Amino acid sequence: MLIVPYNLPLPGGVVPRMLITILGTVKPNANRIALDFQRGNDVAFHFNPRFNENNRRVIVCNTKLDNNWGREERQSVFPFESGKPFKIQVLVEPDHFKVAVNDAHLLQYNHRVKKLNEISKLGISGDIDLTSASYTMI
Ligand SMILES: CO[C@@H]1O[C@H](CO)[C@H](O)[C@H](OC(=O)c2ccc(C)cc2)[C@@H]1OC(=O)c1ccc(Cl)cc1[N+](=O)[O-]
Ligand SMILES: [Cl-]
Ligand SMILES: [Cl-]
Repeated sequence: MLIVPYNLPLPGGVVPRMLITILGTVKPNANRIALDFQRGNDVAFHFNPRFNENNRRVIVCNTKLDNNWGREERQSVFPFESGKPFKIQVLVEPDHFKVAVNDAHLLQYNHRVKKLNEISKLGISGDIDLTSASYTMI
């Protein structure tokens, strides 16, 4: 397993047609997972499965600019399960990030950070055993 939290450099930032694939297994009794696509200290796209927010499972998505979180976008479809292997695929499209989990479309997140080629790192954190993290151009 890779060491979490894990930084995946994205050389030259992201660009449409770039596919990021994360393979891992959720720990037992998980509380949270996070993917943070970063532009220096800013978070262009925060993808945050929460296993217990007032006894509900929810994925929260947001952007952090100058240390300030913005308006959350929330998804009640929740494909993750404590103890089970998952695949997250993040495809950069021209107007949004498109996210699929276990080969099923989950959500899309409109680009708030516009300088895509400056989103140069992906942080992977939370209650997972991380198997692999990679990218390819499709
Ligand atoms: C309002 O709360 C914030 O919302 C943001 C999204 O809008 C982030 O998700 C923040 O989290 C972190 O930036 C962050 C959190 C932990 C670390 C180890 C590093 C960074 C934080 O979320 C929680 O604290 C939170 C609030 C309620 C619940 Cl139930 C779960 C979470 N959470 O997953 O941390
Ligand atoms: Cl590692
Ligand atoms: Cl920008």
